[PDB]
Amino acid sequence: HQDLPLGLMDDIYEFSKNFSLRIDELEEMLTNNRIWRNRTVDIGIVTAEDALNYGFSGVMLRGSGIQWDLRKTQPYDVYDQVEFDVPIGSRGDCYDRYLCRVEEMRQSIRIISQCLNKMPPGEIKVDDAKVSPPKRAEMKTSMESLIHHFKLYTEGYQVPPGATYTAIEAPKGEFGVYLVSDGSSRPYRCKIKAPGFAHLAGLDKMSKGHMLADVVAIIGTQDIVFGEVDR
Amino acid sequence: GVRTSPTGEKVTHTGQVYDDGDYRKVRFVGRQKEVNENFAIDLIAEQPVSQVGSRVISCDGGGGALGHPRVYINLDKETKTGTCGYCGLQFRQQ
Amino acid sequence: QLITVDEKLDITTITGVPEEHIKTRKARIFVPARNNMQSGVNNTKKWKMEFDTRERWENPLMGWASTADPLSNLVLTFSTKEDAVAFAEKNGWSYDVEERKVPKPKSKSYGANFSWNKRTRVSTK
Amino acid sequence: PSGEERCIACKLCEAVCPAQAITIEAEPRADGSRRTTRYDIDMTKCIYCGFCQEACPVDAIVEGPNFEFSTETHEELLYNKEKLLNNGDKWEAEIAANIQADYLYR
Amino acid sequence: SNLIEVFVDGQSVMVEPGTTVLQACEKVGMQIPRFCYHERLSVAGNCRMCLVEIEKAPKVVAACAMPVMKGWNILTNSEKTKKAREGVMEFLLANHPLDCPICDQGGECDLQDQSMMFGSDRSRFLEGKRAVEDKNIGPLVKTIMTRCIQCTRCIRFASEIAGVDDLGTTGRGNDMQVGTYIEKMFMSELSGNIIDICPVGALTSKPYAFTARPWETRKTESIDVMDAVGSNIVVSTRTGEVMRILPRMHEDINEEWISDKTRFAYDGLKRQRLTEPMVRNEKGLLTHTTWEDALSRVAGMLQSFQGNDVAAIAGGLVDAEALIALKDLLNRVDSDTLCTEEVFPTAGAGTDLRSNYLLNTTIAGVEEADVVLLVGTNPRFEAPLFNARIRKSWLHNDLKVALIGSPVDLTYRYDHLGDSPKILQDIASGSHPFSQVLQEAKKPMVILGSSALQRNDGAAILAAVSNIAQKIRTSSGVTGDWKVMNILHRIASQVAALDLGYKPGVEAIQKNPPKMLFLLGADGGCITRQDLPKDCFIVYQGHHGDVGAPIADVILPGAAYTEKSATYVNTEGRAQQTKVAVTPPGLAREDWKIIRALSEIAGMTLPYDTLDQVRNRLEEVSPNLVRYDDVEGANYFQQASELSKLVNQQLLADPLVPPQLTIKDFYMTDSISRASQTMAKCVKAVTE
Amino acid sequence: GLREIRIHLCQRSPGSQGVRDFIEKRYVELKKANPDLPILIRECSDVQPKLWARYAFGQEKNVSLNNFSADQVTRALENVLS
Amino acid sequence: ALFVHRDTPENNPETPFDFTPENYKRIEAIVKNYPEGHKAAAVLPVLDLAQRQNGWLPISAMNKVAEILQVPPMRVYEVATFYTMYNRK
Amino acid sequence: PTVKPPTARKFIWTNHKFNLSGTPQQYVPYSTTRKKIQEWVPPSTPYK
Amino acid sequence: RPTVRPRNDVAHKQLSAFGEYVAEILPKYVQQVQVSCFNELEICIHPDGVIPVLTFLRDHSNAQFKSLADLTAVDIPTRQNRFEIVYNLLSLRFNSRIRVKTYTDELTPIESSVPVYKAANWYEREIWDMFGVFFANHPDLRRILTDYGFEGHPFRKDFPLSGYVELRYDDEVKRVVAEPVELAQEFRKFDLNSPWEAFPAYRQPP
Amino acid sequence: TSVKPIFSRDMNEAKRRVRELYRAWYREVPNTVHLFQLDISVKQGRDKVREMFKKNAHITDPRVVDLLVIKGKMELEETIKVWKQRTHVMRFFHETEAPRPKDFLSKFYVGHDP
Ligand code: SF4
Ligand code: SF4
Ligand code: SF4
Ligand code: SF4
Ligand code: FES
Ligand SMILES: [K+]
Ligand SMILES: [Zn+2]
Repeated sequence: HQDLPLGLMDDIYEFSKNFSLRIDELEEMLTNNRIWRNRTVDIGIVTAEDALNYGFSGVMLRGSGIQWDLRKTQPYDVYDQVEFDVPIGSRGDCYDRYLCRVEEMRQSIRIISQCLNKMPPGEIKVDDAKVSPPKRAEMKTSMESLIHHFKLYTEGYQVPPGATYTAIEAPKGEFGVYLVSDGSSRPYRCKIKAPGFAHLAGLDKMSKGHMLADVVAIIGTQDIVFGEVDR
Repeated sequence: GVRTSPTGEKVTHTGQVYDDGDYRKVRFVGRQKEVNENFAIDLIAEQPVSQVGSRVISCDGGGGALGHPRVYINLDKETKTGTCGYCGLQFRQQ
Repeated sequence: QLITVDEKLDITTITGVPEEHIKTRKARIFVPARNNMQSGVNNTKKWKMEFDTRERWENPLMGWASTADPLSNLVLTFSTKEDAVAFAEKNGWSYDVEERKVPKPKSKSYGANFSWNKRTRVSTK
Repeated sequence: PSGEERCIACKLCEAVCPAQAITIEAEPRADGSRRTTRYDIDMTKCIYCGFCQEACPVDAIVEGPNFEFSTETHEELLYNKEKLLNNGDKWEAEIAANIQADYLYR
Repeated sequence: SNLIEVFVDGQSVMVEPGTTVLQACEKVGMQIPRFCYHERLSVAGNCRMCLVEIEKAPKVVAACAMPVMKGWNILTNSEKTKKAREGVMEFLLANHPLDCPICDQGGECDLQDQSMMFGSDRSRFLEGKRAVEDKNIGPLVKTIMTRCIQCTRCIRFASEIAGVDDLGTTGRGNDMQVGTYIEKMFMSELSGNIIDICPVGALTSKPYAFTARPWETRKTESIDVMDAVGSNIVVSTRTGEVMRILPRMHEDINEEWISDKTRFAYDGLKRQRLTEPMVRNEKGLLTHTTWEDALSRVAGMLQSFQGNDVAAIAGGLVDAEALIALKDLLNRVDSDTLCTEEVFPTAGAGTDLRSNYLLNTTIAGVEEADVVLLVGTNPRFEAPLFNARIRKSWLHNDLKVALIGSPVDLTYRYDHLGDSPKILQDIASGSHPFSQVLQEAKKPMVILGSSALQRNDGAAILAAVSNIAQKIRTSSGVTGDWKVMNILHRIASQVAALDLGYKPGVEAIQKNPPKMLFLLGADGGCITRQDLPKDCFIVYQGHHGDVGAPIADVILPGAAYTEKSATYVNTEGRAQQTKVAVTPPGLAREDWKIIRALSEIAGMTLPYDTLDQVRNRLEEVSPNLVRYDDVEGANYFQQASELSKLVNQQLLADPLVPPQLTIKDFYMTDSISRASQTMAKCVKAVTE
Repeated sequence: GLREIRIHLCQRSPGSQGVRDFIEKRYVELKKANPDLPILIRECSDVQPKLWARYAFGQEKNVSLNNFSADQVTRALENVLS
Repeated sequence: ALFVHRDTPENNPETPFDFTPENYKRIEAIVKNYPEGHKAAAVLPVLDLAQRQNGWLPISAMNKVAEILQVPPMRVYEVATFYTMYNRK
Repeated sequence: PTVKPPTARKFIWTNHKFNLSGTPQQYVPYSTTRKKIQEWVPPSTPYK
Repeated sequence: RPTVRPRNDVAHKQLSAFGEYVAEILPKYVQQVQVSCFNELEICIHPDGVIPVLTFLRDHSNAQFKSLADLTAVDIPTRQNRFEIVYNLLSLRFNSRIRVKTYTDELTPIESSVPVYKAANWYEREIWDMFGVFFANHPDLRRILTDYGFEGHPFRKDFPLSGYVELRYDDEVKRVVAEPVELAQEFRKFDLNSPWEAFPAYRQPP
Repeated sequence: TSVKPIFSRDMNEAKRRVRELYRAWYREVPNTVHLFQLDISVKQGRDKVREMFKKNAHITDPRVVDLLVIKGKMELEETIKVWKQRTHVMRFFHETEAPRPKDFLSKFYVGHDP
């Protein structure tokens, strides 16, 4: 919508400078803690093949050793221009998935460092006033700009008819949308693929032969937000 | 130009006021009727007409990009002022 | 292994629509008229189905338009008159079908504007 | 600055509002000006998305800086044009400064 | 046969010779962009938005004016075509004002939409814009002429369709302005249509100004009831309120036009409305009551009278559903005095044969006539869209038109034979020269206005005119299937009432004054309490408080035509139905439900409880009344003429003078238009 | 007594041929005999011809006239008028 | 200058203008130069003749020409404002 | 504001008001539009 | 061009060839194969082919579509078979996606795909819940998203947006009750479609 | 008219499944009244069950009957497993909804709806 305010990038740099230490303090409390390990190690084990067939994604796949990350395999935006490592687990349990998330946080800091250094100049929205609204100064001076502002904010832009399934590596796994266009300016159908929908469907499987308190840890390791599960 | 009706209720700049028999004015009992008292019709009529030396003048409301879309106003008629349809400022050829 | 049903397809009992919004509603099946403010014809291609307008009253608090008609905004699009009729029948809705109006072909002749002996001659351009 | 309302009842904000939280009616004012007679925002429908202030061509409707306006009743969150105009007169000193600081990014 | 082959992007099309490139593209389903071209006006070819590339030709052609040749391949999406559109759109917008937020066309603007689809997305115009002064042309059409794009649609419409040569272009070049030059008002019964055909916000509805945007309005396709033409309309509503009235295209009735009464009188529906039942208190003043009490009072009086002691009168805006319900109710107390305010001679056949009181040629059939004789009618104000159809035939078919009556302005030149009704005797006898024109004619048409039938000698006139049609059909001039005799009605409810067996006129009520009288929307003032026993019990059912309500004992608030699904039959006998756009105000109810409810309380319950059932009843009385949008056709003109000759009634000396002579008499004619503040501004403007 | 007569018929169908012949031959003579009686003839395409009679107090009777002849139609009205 | 007329005491529909008898004879010859049924072709020469008699074209002069040739007054206004040799002041 | 005071406007409130909810000065919503349909008023004389 | 999405010709050829491959191997069920301009391959199949087609794509060595990414339904009331069942599958081996579509109406059951993908269990419950499409041989087919006792299938095009009933707490009966829906402000329907064609490349024939 | 079936291949097969559903619903009412502590009588609950079955008696399409039985069994499970709360079970009775006028005159007085 808008360009970064002047001075924002320096502040993001200041935050990113100190963040790894904050992750280090988190690990000091949990990583080697025998109580934390007793609550997580060998809890909710899922095999690589079962994870794929149950429709898992994200850390739920990578905790079982599956080498899959949509940012690597099917990159979008500029993810193919940044360097990072995908954390992979070996035992497929809650503890390995916990370590994957903590390592993914470190890699996010690594990626943020490259974005701050490689940020290029230029415009922020597609220079195409039939999709992206023109600048307010243009809208108040140019006849074409005002017309396009008026139409984009009332009818909206029309999308050519068609259907796409588009997915990204969301923090919770593969988040996708099956978007159907009928040629008008309103979507005809919009199915939302929430990564937690399939994950919560696997809770029954993952909890077999565990204690009542291990269910708490297993819903925890899947990281469920019922906003996306329920839509 | 706020004013009160016979019942003592203030009339809004839109001309709204509950009539005598209207029960809906019970909502103000023990409270107040929110009324803005800077009537725009009266404030814009206090502005002095601007004298210009051309048949056509443009108005953007002032402030450049902080105003309204720029429009051009014809001043050929000498029986009336040219008014801006966005901000209500008036112009007259001198 | 397929079976045979000689009956008329009806699903009124398995759609969950209250009874009064089946039997008392009137569906209108029509091709929308061109908005006469514009010359575009792209909004007169498909068939629509709408229902009978019901009461809208003024909300006592704000003056907003209130309604108790759950089908007040329901508009369905159909490729053909027969797709619309079939959908109305299986849903149990009584309906009126209005035949599509097509603009009659015209005879446009620019030369007629300058006729030697006919009233089609224009006095101005 | 003259005191005339910026809003010209174009209804672009009402059209773009993702929540249908804006209700507008308009008519020619006694001086022939194109102005609203109703301008309501249901603050319990609004998602505070700012789309209305992006759509407005004259900077008439804005989201101000106030966030400390919780009420004791639902009805107090159904704003009409008088309430919104009073909010403009109340907060204009700060709204104008905020707009001055950000209008070059818009 | 005589078709020729052309291609649109390679797809073969067979077109009639003379078909333009634009018309060829329609067949394959492409709409070429346009501004100046309108299919019902003359080709202008000035906007240049329709420029298209013909394959192999180096120059783009104006598709709206260029006749397509054999073997041409029209490239409607080539770069040369696309760049032509972008260039023209760039020039149209160079001086256009940045007005969309304050402009009423915004949201349904062809300039906006064709800019989005066919123009560029930005500007490179770095100068200042043209600005022009506004023109005042009446209280209906607001002009913001800086928005004008000089398409000349208004000028062509005013001259060809309305027959008014008051709009033109003055000046030259970039400073060419559309207008009247002098301070003039464009006040025509069809004037409001230039709002629709102006592609931009230059011409806009003054009453509609600033009130709504097009995306938020709900559209209800309905029927006009301001005259007997039955013009198809769209009622725009928003949040329960009627916002405006637009034409709805119907080639066989109104085409895409409506009259200024149809367009603008709708504001009368918000004034002087009956919202509650009323009865007379002990002091003789009307006071609000309940539906319980008002219906019980009427049911009590109804149960105590029989036969001639109960009568009813139907006004000009009453639906067929209400008409048959009131007939059935009074037929259960044994009353047949079901009357209308509009007279039609009951001599001879009367209403036995439908052809005796219809526009038997149909409105579309005017375009096939070669001679039209108008008798005692100002069709310009009685049936504006029927008069516009005559001018279309006059302009395009070279139609010959003669008139008997006042020499009113019809917007086209015609042969005035005089106003004395004895000319009809001369024409039929053969002495008048015009009879030679009628005999030579191969498809002649005779129209007698229903207004002329309001005279005391209406029966003699109908016999005299019906005789002329007898003469033509005995000669060989006509092919048989062609119908010559026509009655032009002016009242929306007249034809349905005649179809249902109502007695036209209030002569029966004058002959046997009733003790109880129903006024069903009757506001013509044809019967007053001076025509009734000293203690007549008058019940008025209607939607407006005008002439009937003040004198009634009981008032029953009904619905207007925008507030019910009701059947109306137009002058040619076509049955059409309205639809509910908004519900009736207050406690008002659907008119046939009031009679159905009243019948139950009176102990004479009618045998129908839904709109579908009362329409099945309409089918029993006249099957044509439920054949919506169908013109049925009536025969036995021969039998009607034989019956019309039994009784010889003489013609009065009075010259035929139509009720409406000038435009000032056109605007206010029924209760709705009499309550319209827009119509009162029109009346004031054309006098002051 | 009798109050109204309505005759329905199709303009083109053979089922209404007899009724069409009656109107073209006998209707004028019938109306002259009964000048105070509404005999509403209403044509509509594809309708089965019928004869409606309205008696006092809204009582109604309808007699099919399908595939009737002109003389058969004459008798049917004679029954109503008698 | 402008292309819209506003009545003034010097220039209004009742400003006295009429062709002299000599100019009516000239008008007859001008009109005779064109096919019968196309008298509108005489608008330009007759407006010029009005201006040659009068010096300029008051609105009343324009209305007289429209009346002589039986063309709508607007169609004479369009000619008067289109061609630059006509003096409307 | 001591260093960069706000621009002066004559419609700007001279007196700031804090939150008035729960007091007799609280805002109470109402419809700001005028009545849409004017009813017919019968005559005051009993001519009937 | 800076504002135009670039075309990938190699993936369009690749997905076309694989589309013919699947059509040649499964002719009993495949009715149509198409690839979009943004390179998504869609297989349209007869509904009887759900299990054979999905099993082939999961298990075949050149397919290996091991992950069911999504399963949803689209309601198109104008069609005789109004419901379109859409399977979106992912192949990690070949780093590719495929979409498999079939159809059904209100009374015709579709075969549960739970045997092929355990992921389908809840998706089919959601399709049943929200569209009313029955899946045969489903281990536990019941509503999943709607309230207990909810009548109707909300994602059908002819189900009203605000439904038919609404909830409130009633003091007289001391419980939450359901009543016919009334709205203080009705939802305002907008007609936004422009009357001018936007995309000639998609024009339907006259 | 050759269509894929759901369960029943004809109406006689379907009627059997309908009767089993009625038995299951009939026997569960006394438990439902007790577990949910309803304030209706067992006879009232069973009358409602009959009312719900009754208003589908006109159906002659075996596929439609199977769906009606399928839906009815799901409702029974929700009740048997106590997934429904007290509020859900009592929605069949509309206790807070005032009686709706049915005759013409009553509907004419209240408003415009037929
Ligand atoms: S901020 Fe609120 S009122 Fe403005 S557009 Fe968003 S939801 Fe609507
Ligand atoms: S606030 Fe702005 S966008 Fe909304 S109606 Fe007023 S001027 Fe238009
Ligand atoms: S005519 Fe169209 S483009 Fe011109 S200002 Fe009005 S809405 Fe905008
Ligand atoms: S006013 Fe409108 S219709 Fe007339 S020329 Fe200008 S744009 Fe065309
Ligand atoms: S539409 Fe052809 S030039 Fe205007
Ligand atoms: K316009
Ligand atoms: Zn301005």
